[PDB]
Amino acid sequence: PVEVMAENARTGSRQMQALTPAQRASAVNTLADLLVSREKFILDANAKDLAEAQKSGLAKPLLSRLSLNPAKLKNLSVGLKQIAEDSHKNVGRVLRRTRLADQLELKQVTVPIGVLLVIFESRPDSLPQVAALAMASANGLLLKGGKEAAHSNKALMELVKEALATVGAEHAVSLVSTREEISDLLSMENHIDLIIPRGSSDLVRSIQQQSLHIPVLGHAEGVCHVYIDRDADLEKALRIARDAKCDYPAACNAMETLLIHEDLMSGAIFGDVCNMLKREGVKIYAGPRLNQQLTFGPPAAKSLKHEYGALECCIEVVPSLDEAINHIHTYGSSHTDVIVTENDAAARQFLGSVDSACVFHNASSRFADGFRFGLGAEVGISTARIHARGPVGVEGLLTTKWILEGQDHAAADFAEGGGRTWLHETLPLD
Amino acid sequence: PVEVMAENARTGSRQMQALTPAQRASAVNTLADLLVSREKFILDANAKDLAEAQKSGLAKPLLSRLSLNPAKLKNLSVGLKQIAEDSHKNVGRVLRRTRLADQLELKQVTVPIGVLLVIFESRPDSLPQVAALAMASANGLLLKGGKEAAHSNKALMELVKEALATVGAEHAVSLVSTREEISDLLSMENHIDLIIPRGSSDLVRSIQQQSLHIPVLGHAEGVCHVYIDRDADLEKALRIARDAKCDYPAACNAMETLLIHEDLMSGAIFGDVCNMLKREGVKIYAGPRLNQQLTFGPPAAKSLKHEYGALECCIEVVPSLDEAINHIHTYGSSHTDVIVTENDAAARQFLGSVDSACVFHNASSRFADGFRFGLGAEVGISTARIHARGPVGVEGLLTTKWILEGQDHAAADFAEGGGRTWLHETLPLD
Repeated sequence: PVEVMAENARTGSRQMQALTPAQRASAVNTLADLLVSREKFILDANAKDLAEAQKSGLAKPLLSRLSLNPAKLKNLSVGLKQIAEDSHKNVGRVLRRTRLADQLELKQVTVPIGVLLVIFESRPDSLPQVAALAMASANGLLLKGGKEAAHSNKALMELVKEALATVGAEHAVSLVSTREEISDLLSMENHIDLIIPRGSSDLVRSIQQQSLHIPVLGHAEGVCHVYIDRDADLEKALRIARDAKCDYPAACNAMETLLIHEDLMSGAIFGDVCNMLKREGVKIYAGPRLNQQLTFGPPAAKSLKHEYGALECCIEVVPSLDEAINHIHTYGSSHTDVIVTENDAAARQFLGSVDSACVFHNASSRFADGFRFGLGAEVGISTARIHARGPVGVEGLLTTKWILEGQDHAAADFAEGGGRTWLHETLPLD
Repeated sequence: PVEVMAENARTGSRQMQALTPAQRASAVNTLADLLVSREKFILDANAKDLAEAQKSGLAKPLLSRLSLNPAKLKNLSVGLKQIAEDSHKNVGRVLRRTRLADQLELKQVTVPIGVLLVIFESRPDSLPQVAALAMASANGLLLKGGKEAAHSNKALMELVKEALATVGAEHAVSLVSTREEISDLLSMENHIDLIIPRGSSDLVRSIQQQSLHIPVLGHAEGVCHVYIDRDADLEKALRIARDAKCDYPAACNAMETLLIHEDLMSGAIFGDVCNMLKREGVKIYAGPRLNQQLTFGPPAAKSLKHEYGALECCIEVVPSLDEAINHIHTYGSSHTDVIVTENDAAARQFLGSVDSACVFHNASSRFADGFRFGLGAEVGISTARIHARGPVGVEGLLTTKWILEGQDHAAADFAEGGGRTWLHETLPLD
């Protein structure tokens, strides 16, 4: 059925909960060994499914993305080994050690979350990565593919189930049928905790709209912003904008705006940046203030909160820093915002005023990739304002659970009737 | 209006965001000085509103709770001073310091959340506590009273606005009218972040049901459980159960069940515990297994997942530890579960198997009060499975915000084209 999936997943979570030292590490190690030693199967299956899906011709993104090569499998192998090696102290780690009275020691610890539900469009390289993340964060996990990558998905699922059955001995990983009336599966509760979308803009949008009363990690928009201050080296700003837009224009955190200090427009920097974008072939719009600025110029931007993905980038100009800050707050989706300058003052102003999910300074807006932060293998880009924000490592999958080991204590024994005191001496946390 | 409330609150949040060292501490200090020096006003106002609400006779809980005495104001004063003294490093604290390459140092920091919405039934002693929590966690804050405590609420709001206008100079605290079509205000979004209910079971229930697409802290049920193991001192279990149930039977974390090891039923402990509860006057039910156990016994429990609040407590009996664990998982709302014993083995079994919000061992289920954990002044009892679990201090009001201060770096400059490396050396976090 459908619900027995989630129930058995929860049972398997309770199962895996108690093996931490060197067991789940060896489990994900063996998953890597499977992924390197049994590559013929998934390879031929991906060949079959791509050849089949060619004739339907769904979309160039999907039909170009669901490919799979021995190089990508080598990449998955080394990534799984990485998770294995740096995933030794994720479950059971303590966060506090307090003493309240004689022989009563509080300590808050780490636990799984529960039954994660991963939702992605056909992308058969994710599946082992997210399964390794599950097995290293000890929580059970469901999955949900698409219409394509079906046979590849089933092959990889059999692979991960084999790799998991070695130690732990219980299969808490699953998969659901063709779209399984996604609204129905989503409306469920008491079973699943985190809808982790992974597909694309359309998918996360439909999710956040349909999902009611269940926490949904991930974002929906990627409207960056790149404020070029008045005390920034010119070619510096040039290369920053170039490397921000001209590397993965369809990515989730690529600049879809570029504000400029109105003072600096006098130094022909506008001409230079337009020349650069034109050399790179980008259809630029203009902003109402810039629209008013020059003679006839580029077309008028439809909406300032628009998302292009292709090679398009609005350009507006603001008088003062604080106006730029207000602009970013009003329009930007608080995802990823930068600033380039050589002044420390404006740097502190920005980095302490803006409320994005992550703010840079003279860096490039294409660093928010999780892997680059030295943050393991990231499982999403959280923009939600609770529990996770920016790139989420695996620690975006672990809550807390207060435990307490007294001897004989009681509740009102600490009132005037009983002679018990308070210390609150923070012990050395392990 | 209603929305301009939230917008101005957000502006005030951005305002207060940048004063941390000794300023907000002095602000909440001065709030305490107001609460101690201007007590006549709120006192007479509470007198008036209680005298008025007497004639309507709404409910004994409310009409007994909205009282207010100089002793309670002394309590609020010392609590606000406590928050002041231990609230010095809540905003701006760093959590990581990483180095990725030459002169590019990541660091994840602490921030407010946004526009908190506190919802409580008439309880005019909370208002200054939650306003102090706001002003010490730097985030703006709305409020929502009830039909009673109205004049008291307005008096205390004027008081807190005076105290806040000293430093910060912007009023980011508000209040809304009589129930303001709670569904309307709740349906809002893009403005408010945390519905923090504080009233009672009915209130949090109506909230969690009505609230769609907005994070809601707090719980809805308090079904504890007290498993008395087979190697526990008898009078120990006696006093543990007594102090668990017979201190605040209407509280949110008072035992509403008591499982016993079927082996220990042979030692007349059942007779003793029933005698104790009877001496304390508690209408006990029985559990299906206990129902089958004895001759005619106490009545049959209607539903095992019931909530009494008054002096009633089911009693069931389970054969083996693991069966007790499964029982707690199936029925209990994972709020607060204990275990009494003298065996270390079963202790580890329990404390590592059960997935409640907090698990004790030989302690009393009436410790989960926030204040007792050495956890400041608690703002709720989180049972939600994200961002907060168990008693939430003020740290349940602070997310993270990755910042990044490089010199000249770029995105594809770290591919094969540019000679830049990776270090990931975790610097000493401040």
